[PDB]
Amino acid sequence: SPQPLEQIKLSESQLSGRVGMIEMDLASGRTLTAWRADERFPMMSTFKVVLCGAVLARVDAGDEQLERKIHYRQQDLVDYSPVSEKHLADGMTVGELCAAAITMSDNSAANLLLATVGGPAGLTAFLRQIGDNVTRLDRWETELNEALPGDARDTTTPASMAATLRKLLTSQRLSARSQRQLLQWMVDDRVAGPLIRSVLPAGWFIADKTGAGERGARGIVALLGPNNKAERIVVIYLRDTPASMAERNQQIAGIGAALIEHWQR
Amino acid sequence: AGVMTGAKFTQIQFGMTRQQVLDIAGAENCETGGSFGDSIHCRGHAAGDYYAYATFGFTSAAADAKVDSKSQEKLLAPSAPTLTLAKFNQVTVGMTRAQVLATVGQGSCTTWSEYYPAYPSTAGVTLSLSCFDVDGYSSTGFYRGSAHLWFTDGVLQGKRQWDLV
Repeated sequence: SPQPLEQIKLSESQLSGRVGMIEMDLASGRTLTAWRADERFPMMSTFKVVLCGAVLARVDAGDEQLERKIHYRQQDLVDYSPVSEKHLADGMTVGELCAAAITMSDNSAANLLLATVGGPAGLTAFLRQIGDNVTRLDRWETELNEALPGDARDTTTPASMAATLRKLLTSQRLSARSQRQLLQWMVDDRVAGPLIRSVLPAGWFIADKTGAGERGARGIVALLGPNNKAERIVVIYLRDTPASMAERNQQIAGIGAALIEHWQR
Repeated sequence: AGVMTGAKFTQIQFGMTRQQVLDIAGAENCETGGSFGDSIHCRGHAAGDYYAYATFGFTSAAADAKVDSKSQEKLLAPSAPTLTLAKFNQVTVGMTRAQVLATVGQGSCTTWSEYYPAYPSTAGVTLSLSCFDVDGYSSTGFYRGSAHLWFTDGVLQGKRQWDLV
């Protein structure tokens, strides 16, 4: 029932937390609704869309191949690595690593990919190259999820993340094939059930990437729209709340539900 | 019934068939193929941006293949975690498993993965442990003081720590 900004104010009051949100038209890039859009939030695993954007940019340039096999070792394995731990003996291709990082939030996969683009500094340089002067990655998995209050490391803003996603998915920067691949990985996200997908009406398109961190941090970036076609980018981040995971998920789903209910209002 | 759990993980054994694994885990919790090849991967409760989980590997793709690998995250808690930075600094590559546990504390670790690549021989057995300081472990979120210690043939090959003391 409540309007999106009303729902956000209710959520902040109920969580004692801070929400950041942008709703952006995909075609035009116009900002339609905004809240705390210029405040920093930990990206958590949502950074992995940018990471695989950087990988695909290397593919387009002939400097990388999705079929290239990467072999790795126990030293490379960190927590939250279900796919990369399974494939320890045989390795994974670059494309398999991006699928695991995006669809399953596989943390070691993301670290292996980060090495290919010059680490957190290399990824931040890519962001600057595409005209994002705000978003920054500073640490590797799993430290980047620490979400210490006031820490600028490993943060974005809802405005910068929305613009960057639009750039990666629709601008001329990535090839048509690369844009389709990055979007496909997001369509195939497996860990986003409790968020916008839980309130998405029948017949709508969704492609998304989620993140979870310490100190209540939680987030989602998404493209969604009616008639099975993407229409808008929605970014929702939460930080600084002691609430449970169930509560955090329910609140993000509720903000998504308000955006959906008031889609044309 | 329920989701994948520590108790189910402990009841599943090396040398079991795929059907035995499924019957214990609960088939609705499990998947194979795709990203998991011929292994069986079973979800527990939500945790962080994924789930607690187990992954069981098999000697081959054959119907009668046996479990030769067990891996888990966040299904098992350390019994008495007492690791510190100082204790971690005392651990050395080349230590036996017994020496390592005596250094980090006997209740500090859980088994992340254990694999017998020459099953039924123990030759080349690999073991990966996660070890925790007093409040480092979490079954639902992120660790706050942990180490990864890994072994081949019962001898420590490497160690890494995060957030100790």
